Amino acid sequence: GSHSMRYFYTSVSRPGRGEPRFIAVGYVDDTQFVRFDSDAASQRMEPRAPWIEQEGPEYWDRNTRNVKAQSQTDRVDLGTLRGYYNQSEAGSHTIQMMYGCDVGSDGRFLRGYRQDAYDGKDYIALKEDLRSWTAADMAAQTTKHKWEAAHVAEQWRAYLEGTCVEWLRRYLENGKETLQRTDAPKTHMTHHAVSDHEATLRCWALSFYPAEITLTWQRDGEDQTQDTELVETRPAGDGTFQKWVAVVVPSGQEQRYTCHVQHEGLPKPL
Amino acid sequence: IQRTPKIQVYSRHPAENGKSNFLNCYVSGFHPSDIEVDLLKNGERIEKVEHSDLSFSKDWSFYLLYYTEFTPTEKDEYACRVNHVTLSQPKIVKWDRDM
Repeated sequence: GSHSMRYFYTSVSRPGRGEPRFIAVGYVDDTQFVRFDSDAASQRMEPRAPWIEQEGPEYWDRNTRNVKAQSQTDRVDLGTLRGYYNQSEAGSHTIQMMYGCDVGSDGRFLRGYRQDAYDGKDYIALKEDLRSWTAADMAAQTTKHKWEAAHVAEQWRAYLEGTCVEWLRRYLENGKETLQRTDAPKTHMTHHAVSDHEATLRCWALSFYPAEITLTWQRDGEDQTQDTELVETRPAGDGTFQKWVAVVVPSGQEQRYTCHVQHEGLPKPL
Repeated sequence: IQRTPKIQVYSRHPAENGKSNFLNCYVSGFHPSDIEVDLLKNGERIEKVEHSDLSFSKDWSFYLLYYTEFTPTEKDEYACRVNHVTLSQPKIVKWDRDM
């Protein structure tokens, strides 16, 4: 298991009047720690986590300047790409970019990445090696050459492999108290009858951090899948996650079905 | 591309009547991002409802979380009303306590 630093950026064009909307949101694992959104009055990168508040005004000035210049770049690019895909300017289109790095547990770098997408589909991505690009189409092939000529990948290799790692390493020190604390889930079963002969066993896992969980049902030692219902992990809304899986079961037979819960916060039991 | 929002209304902690808790509307899997989500008590809108910051999962789909504080009872009904481009008539998904 290891840790991640990740930035999420969305640019939506507003054809009516005005500049497109820019929202940047940065994450250290499952924890948002910052946001910038351009309609927000402050025009400022705001702290979204207790531990990032300790950074002084230089942080916040170098950071507010980069996301504002970014928004200025994808404004120029929302136009360029609409040229590429020959689209009417009366349209609203989006641009999204994910970049970030995964350090392992000993602080050393594992993988870094930066990929974007026009209108919900992959456009250009840096490949695993941080030296080459993946155009998904001929528009993005235009950008790849352009980028290939400007040796930009040298610039991303640098930030992913180094800067990213150095700031992530750091946030996990200032942040230890919560960024390194796993919260094992609070599990409890619920039995909701229906008619006589059927009932539903819903197995809950609640309050866990991080969100990677695996919830499963077994009948008599073997994994039960037919007749089970599972929900997507969902923000409880206080930093922890929730999840549940159920199975329909014959009344009287509830003892045959154990639920098995696997999470990084508890050495997997029953 | 477009894709339809998936919705789950739930509370943050086990619902107990008369206790304050939080009502959550989880919207995800959509694209475009433009979406109107409103939490309804007995059919009417709760204003003073907040959402999180717009991020996207691995497939560039956006997700969002909307929440208010509510105190369950047996008499009031609670739900989420989501409207987005991919839907002909907005989906309303009523908060059932057991999910």
